[PDB]
Order: sequence, then structure tokens, then C-alpha cells
Amino acid sequence: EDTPQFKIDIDQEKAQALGVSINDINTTLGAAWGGSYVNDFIDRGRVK
Amino acid sequence: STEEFGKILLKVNQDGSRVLLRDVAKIELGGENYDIIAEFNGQPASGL
Amino acid sequence: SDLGKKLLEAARAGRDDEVRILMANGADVNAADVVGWTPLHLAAYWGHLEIVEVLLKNGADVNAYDTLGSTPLHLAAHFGHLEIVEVLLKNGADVNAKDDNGITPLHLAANRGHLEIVEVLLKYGADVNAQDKFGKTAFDISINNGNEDLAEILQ
Repeated sequence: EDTPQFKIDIDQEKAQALGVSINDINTTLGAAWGGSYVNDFIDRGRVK
Repeated sequence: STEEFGKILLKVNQDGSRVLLRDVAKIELGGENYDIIAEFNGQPASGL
Repeated sequence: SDLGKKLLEAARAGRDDEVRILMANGADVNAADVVGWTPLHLAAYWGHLEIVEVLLKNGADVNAYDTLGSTPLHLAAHFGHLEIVEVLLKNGADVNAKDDNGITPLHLAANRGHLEIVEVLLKYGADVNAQDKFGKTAFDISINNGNEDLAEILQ
């Protein structure tokens, strides 16, 4: 069934006014709260 | 909607007047391309 | 409570007969889920006019606010429930109610372009010059949305 979800509206005018890009806003939000798969590293001869 | 696309804020001037996408473009629903046009006994038609 | 959770489900689903039976058994009308939404919040959201009236008859808080400050009138106005907006306002709904963002029922109504509801809110004394956290009025929303009909109403 449908559940309560936290809707967040980014003001485009306020962002452009303070000189903050939408990419940096949507990256900071998405990375912090959601998580972000950056790249791979090798742990004991195993790419992870 | 075409309305939502119209509201897209391209930039804000020094005085603080907003420049929306509808100020520099006409916004409508129209075919991916306009090359193919079909008729059925002189009547407007599409098909497969 | 037990019946409180059943009323929340009943009010949302819109089962008028179940709500009736719950009001008789004494289901908590001030019951609230994790986000702070009462049966009235839900009834107003999902557009269940009959249950809004039944809940208000049974001492439901008309100016109840969620964990972000939004009231049933905010929801009724935003989702275009003209009948429910009138009922809420008749029963003493705060017409100039501000959420945590400083948004009002008028702002939300103007945003989705519900012309009837906007005129109902203004009739019951909606502050037309009310500014949200960005300093935007219902008029500033109307000209940005490109709603010429709504623009005329707010003058």
C-alpha cells in the first residue's frame, strides 16, 4: 500500500541567487542520504 | 506538462527579473520527427 | 490505541460504515501515525467528504498540524477538495495557517490553480499578501505558473 514519503522542493531561484549549482545540491543530498557508488578498489587481490 | 517546462528558470537578471524557458522558446507536444505523414482514402491516419 | 490505528486506516480507505461503527465504540479522533497525520488529515487528503463531517462531529481537531506544520486545510486546498475546504472553514479552520516553510492553504491552492477554492479561502479572509520562506505570495506563484485566470482573482 502507499506510505508517507518526505517530499523536498529545491527552490531554483534561491539556488541561482546564492550561487549554488543544482548538481552540487542533488549530489550532496543523494550521496549523503541515499549513498553513492564512487569507484572500485582491490582488497587482498579482489576488486570491491 | 508544457506549463512545468515553461517555468524552467534559465537565469535571473541584476534587477531580479526571472528569465523562464517560455521567454526564449515556444513549448508544445509534437512528434520526435515530422518526416512521416499518413492518410487513409484522403483522411488523417497513422498505422503500423 | 487499537481502534485509533483502525480509524486511521478506515478514514484513509474511505469506509464510511466502518468510521460510523468506530465513532460509536469511541475510536481516538486525535490518533496520529509516525508523521503526525490524524484521521481528518487523511480524510482531507484522499477526498472523503462524509468522514470529514463525521470526524468533526466527534470533536476532531480541525487545526491539527503534522511534524512539518501542515493542517487538513493545507491538504484539502492543495489536492482540490472544494466541498471539504468549505466544511473545514465552517468548523473554524485557521485560513492563514503557516507550515514550517511558511506556506498557506492559499499558496498551495494557487500552485495547482484551484480557482473555486482560492475564492472560498479569500471569502473566509485569506491573507493575499502572505509570504512563504522565500517571500513568495499566491500572486507570485500565479504569474510564474502563467495562470491568467488566477492572476485576475488575486487583484
